[PDB]
Amino acid sequence: VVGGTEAQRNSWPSQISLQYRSGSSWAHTCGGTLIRQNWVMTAAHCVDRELTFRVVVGEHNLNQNDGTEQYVGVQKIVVHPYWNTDDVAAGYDIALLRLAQSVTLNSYVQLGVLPRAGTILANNSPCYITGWGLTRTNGQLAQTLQQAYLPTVDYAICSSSSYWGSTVKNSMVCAGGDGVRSGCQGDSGGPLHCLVNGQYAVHGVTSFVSRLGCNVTRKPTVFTRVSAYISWINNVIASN
Ligand SMILES: [Ca+2]
Repeated sequence: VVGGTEAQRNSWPSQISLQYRSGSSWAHTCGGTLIRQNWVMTAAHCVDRELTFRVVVGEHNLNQNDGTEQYVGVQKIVVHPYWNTDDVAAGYDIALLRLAQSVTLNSYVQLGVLPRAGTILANNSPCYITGWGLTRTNGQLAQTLQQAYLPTVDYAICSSSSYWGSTVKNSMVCAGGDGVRSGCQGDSGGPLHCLVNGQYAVHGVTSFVSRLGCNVTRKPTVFTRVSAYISWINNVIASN
C-alpha cells in the first residue's frame, strides 16, 4: 500500500496474509479475506504458481511475533473457472481457499462481511484498501498492516479513455487514482473495505495496478467486484 498509515491492530480482522514456502521460511505474497472459519477469498492470480501456501490470520507485523497469529495450511484451491492468467483485464480474478483447519475467531480474527449480490457503489464512495504490499512503486513490503483511504471511481469514469479504458470491466471496482495512495505488489488478493449503511463490507479483491507504477494519477487501483460473485462463492463453498 503506497501512501498508507499503519492500521490499528483490531481494525481489519478478516484480513489475512497468504504466504508460500521458500526453503526453511515462508514469504508473504498476497492478502486475502477470511469469509468462513475455513475459507479464504483471494485473487486467482495469487495462486497461479504451483506453490505451497499457508494463510496467517490474526497477523499484524509480518516480521515479529504479535502473540495473536494462527497459521493454517491451504487444503484446496478453487480458482474462478473463467480466469485466464495472461488476461487479468478480462476479470474473474478471484479464488477461494479451503483451509486445512477451521481457525478460532476472537477480536483479531473475524469473518469479512460481503456485499449483497449486484450492489454497485456510487462514485466516490468511502473505502480503505489494506495490506502488507510495497510501500512505494518498486519498493519493499510493509512490516505492519497498512491502510489507505481510496474513494471508488465509478465504472463510467473508470472505463473512460483518460483512466483505464476498455481494460476495466463492470465486474470490477476501481478506487483511488489520486497519484499518491494505491495498492502495490503484495496487496493483491486482499480486501477493499467500503462503508455502507454504517457497516464496512469487503466490496473488492485487490487485482491490479498500472504497469507504469502503483500510485499513478488516473490509474486507480482495480479490484474484482465481490458483489458480482456472490452466487459463485456460495456455490463453491456449498459443494466443498
Ligand atoms: Ca507477526
